[PDB]
Amino acid sequence: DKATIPSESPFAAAEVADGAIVVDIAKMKYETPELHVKVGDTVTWINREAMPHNVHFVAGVLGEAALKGPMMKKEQAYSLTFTEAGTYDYHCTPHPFMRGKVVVE
Repeated sequence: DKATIPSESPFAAAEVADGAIVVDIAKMKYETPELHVKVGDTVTWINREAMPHNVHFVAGVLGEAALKGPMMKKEQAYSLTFTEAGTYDYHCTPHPFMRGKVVVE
């Protein structure tokens, strides 16, 4: 797999790590749709709105299986540590018009 998951469950926005690379989700959009990060970095998405959202990577992108992350309620967060360079597209499972990518370099 090309990503590690620190927490399987969503956690509170207050519990996000100090040096965290945060992508906010608000107004039915990932606020930074193209994020450039380097190998070994942890990206944390935080849902800032009441409608639940997640990140979903289809099969073969971060691993053999799809990684359909947990639904994040308002002010919940979810992290992924990227371990291999490449371009990783993702969408929100209930709202597939929400699309973004992480470019790990």
